[PDB]
Amino acid sequence: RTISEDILFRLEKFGGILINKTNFERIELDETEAFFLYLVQNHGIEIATSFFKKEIEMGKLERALSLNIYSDNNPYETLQNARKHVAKLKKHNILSFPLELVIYPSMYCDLKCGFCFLANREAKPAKDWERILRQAKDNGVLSVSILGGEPTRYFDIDNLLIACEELKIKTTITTNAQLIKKSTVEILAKSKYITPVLSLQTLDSKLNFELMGVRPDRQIKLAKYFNEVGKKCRINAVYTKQSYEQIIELVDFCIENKIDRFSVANYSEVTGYTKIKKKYDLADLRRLNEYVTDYITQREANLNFATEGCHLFTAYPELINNSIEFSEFDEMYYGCRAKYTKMEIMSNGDILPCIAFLGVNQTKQNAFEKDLLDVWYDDPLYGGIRSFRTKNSKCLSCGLLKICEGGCYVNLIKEKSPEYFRDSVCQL
Ligand code: SF4
Ligand code: SF4
Ligand code: SF4
Repeated sequence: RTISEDILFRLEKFGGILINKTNFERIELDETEAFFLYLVQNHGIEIATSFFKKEIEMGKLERALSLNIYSDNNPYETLQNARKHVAKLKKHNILSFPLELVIYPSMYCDLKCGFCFLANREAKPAKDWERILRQAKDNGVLSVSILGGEPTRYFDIDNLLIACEELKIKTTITTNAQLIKKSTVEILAKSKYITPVLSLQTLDSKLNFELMGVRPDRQIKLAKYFNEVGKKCRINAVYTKQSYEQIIELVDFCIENKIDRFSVANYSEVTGYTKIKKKYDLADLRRLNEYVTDYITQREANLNFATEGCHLFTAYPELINNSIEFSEFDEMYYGCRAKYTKMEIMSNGDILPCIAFLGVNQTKQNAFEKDLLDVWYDDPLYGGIRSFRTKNSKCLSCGLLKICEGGCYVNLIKEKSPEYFRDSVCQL
């Protein structure tokens, strides 16, 4: 009788964290509760009760016990390892492990969209990626995102997908649904942990062809299929040139076919990689989200909708009252994810804090040769972005400084004086 498989538990520099692998609700644990539950996980609730006996009498474990995180299924040196680990995290002052691992088994894509900066990139077997997958699993990764490139075009994709299902890792795969094999679709429809995400900009045939170079027919078909087989599905769109009418048009489609979740990502140009010109900014993206959410609730639709992108909080001057006190975890969870909450691995094995680091000319460590935990500790790229601090007047007066530090790190280092330059994305 230990901790539920549906729950993620990790030791952190401030004790520990609990996260639902479904509801995604979270609770910050202290050192006592963290060590208690760490034993509850490795030696059952009984042996855990033996230790901390005085604590239970002092109500120090009252809250921990009241949690519904338990299921059915040398403790001294196990407790020592816990203490050594927590101390090391305090030393490096980093989070335990990324919560999101993004993998790019292949960079090749059958399409070449204009809002894409990974188009035309032109691979290792799933056996290797399986090894990398185990490290993430055993180190406490919350979810794995499979991208590219068209991952359904990755030859060993079926094996990779199976490995994810077997390792019991919450996983998503993003596809254009153009040339996906029948074997691949079957694995997804019967999968319990893997969730497909469909790249679809609009139902309008003409516009989508301009944006993706294809009609939306095959994405629409695959979306309708999963609703039949009862498999959860998601739609992903980049806010480029769509009008509000074409957006709501796609909202209804998700409502009709019971799409699990619909996301609209902000669009960021990349000089020399993206052909399409940016029409809307983060302010416009906010108005859109406020528009869609009303339409969905005004129709009483159970559609999980959201907007996505970095520095989206810059479009809400209402907040940032300079009174925002962030918890030790929130201070590293919100904002730039490249710092503490995510990792990205390229097709050649190169490890990156973010995909944006691709265009950065600095040596990277290889995942097919070094351990993900070792890199997570001593990597120059992570240390660079983790330790960076802005000296901008407006930023230093800003409430969100800790999670932003004057905008996206990758953009700032390109400037003459990164420490003083504020990203144009923010106009506050
Ligand atoms: S389908 Fe996805 S990866 Fe392929 S070109 Fe378009 S955006 Fe880029
Ligand atoms: S480095 Fe830039 S693009 Fe990457 S997550 Fe952080 S803020 Fe966003
Ligand atoms: S760039 Fe500076 S002012 Fe703008 S949101 Fe980030 S820290 Fe606050």
